[PDB]
Amino acid sequence: VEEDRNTNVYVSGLPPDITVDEFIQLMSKFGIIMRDPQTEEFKVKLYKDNQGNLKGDGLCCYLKRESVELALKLLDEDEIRGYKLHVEVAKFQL
Amino acid sequence: NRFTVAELKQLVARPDVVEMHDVTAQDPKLLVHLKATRNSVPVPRHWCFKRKYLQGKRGIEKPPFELPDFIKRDIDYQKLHDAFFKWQTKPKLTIHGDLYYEGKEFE
Amino acid sequence: QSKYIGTGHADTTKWEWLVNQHRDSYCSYMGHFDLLNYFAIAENESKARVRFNLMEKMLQPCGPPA
Amino acid sequence: LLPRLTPILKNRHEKVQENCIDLVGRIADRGAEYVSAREWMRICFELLELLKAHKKAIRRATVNTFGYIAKAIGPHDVLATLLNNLKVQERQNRVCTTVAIAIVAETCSPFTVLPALMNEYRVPELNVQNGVLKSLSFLFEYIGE
Amino acid sequence: PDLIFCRKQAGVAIGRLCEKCDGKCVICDSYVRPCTLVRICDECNYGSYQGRCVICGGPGVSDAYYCKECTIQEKDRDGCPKIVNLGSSKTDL
RNA sequence: GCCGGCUAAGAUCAAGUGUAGUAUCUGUUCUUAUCAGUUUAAUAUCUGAU
Ligand SMILES: [Zn+2]
Ligand SMILES: [Zn+2]
Repeated sequence: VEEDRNTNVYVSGLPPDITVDEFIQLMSKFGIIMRDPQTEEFKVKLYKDNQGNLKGDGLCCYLKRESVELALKLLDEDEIRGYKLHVEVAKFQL
Repeated sequence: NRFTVAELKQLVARPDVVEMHDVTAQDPKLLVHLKATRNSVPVPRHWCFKRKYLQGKRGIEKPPFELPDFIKRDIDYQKLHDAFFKWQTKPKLTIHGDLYYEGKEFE
Repeated sequence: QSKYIGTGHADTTKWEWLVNQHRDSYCSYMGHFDLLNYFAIAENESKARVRFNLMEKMLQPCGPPA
Repeated sequence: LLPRLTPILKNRHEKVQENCIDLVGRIADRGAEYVSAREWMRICFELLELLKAHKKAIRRATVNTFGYIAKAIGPHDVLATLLNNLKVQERQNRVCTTVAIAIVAETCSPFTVLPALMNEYRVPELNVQNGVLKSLSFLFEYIGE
Repeated sequence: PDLIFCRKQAGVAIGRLCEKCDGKCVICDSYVRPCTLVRICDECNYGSYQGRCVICGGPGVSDAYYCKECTIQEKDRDGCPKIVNLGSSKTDL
């Protein structure tokens, strides 16, 4: 039903040698926090992020939709220590 | 132990702006004389009201801030300063002493 | 000494307000030039005369209960 | 040199960061284009957190560089970025972002941030108009004459 | 959070500030457009008090100034602008 | 807020949580009464008698 005003941002093209603190720091550049139950979500690996490193995708949430839109319009193809990464709204993944 | 509301209102030479609560001060004649200024501005209407001028009519029903046409009617080069600094409208509000009352806009 | 001398507070008497009024209104008379060369033209007195008069009036002007 | 000096500004060194701020500023001094808009926006977003450092030299260099950065990038883009950044970066370093908006008022004409920030008050949010007022405070406090 | 000041006879001693408290004015507490330099009294630079910050109360790294919004208001013409109160007195930790 | 009223108009006691600071939440009572004093711009409040 709902089409626009999405708070789910999908970051692709992340190196498998990345951690969760770096993802939190990158998400803080465009947001504040999404630690509703305990904390915010992260990348979903093969064995629930236990055995594998990362399945080339990470999820990020924000309090408002304008912040997510600004991040997607500004953090597009952001260069992290391993490579450049792209940002999308849905991308047909989660 | 003080002048009544009539004795303190007749002895003064300008009872047109006399107040009932003002007659119980420490110097009623001094307050009456000071209130007789040429074009001063008296105390606001929230002197005795205990509603803070915001709790009574707490249900405000109006836009927050309508965009003025003095500036709304690269961002703009030959029309930005030519519409805000050129086609600007002067804000016509109160002049000297229209102290904001509780409502002050609905009545 | 110099904490707040020049003005009273919440229950300042009218006389004690006018006393400070005159006591700080003459200092703008003994010090300022236009308001001192203008009073010596009306009273027709010298600068020293009017200044000494204003200084002696600072004892308890406005009508003193002394 | 721009992408090479970009990670250098992220260092925590006092003198190193102080020199890198002036270097990034002078990089956009004469010609000043020499960049993609996204790179300049990212550099500004990174430097916005250093506008209230302990050392006053870094605080002065950040303001000296952000003026040229905003003059080279553009009024509307920088204004929209600063406005979107108001909700993020909760009130421990948020006010510095407002100062950045004032930098735009110090970097561009008054009608570069006035009409854009005016539409930010039409939103009925409480701590949106509150932030707009807190930003206009520093704007009129640093806009000068 | 109402800070107190010395407010004594402003001598011929210049002001100072710490590495972190050097920008803001000793009274206005703002970093915007410093106008004039702050001063101190005779009991503000005496032995151990030599070269101390007027806000941080420690080491001096610069000269204490006033804000342009605090010097135009004639606030600098008051006494010693040293930030000292009952808690921030001489016998303080 | 709705078509003068439906007790969401005020003051106040006990406890919890938390801050540098402001605070936030739960449970009461509200004199339905009179006089004298204190006091309040006036209420209120408190101090005593009935
Ligand atoms: Zn200091
Ligand atoms: Zn001192």
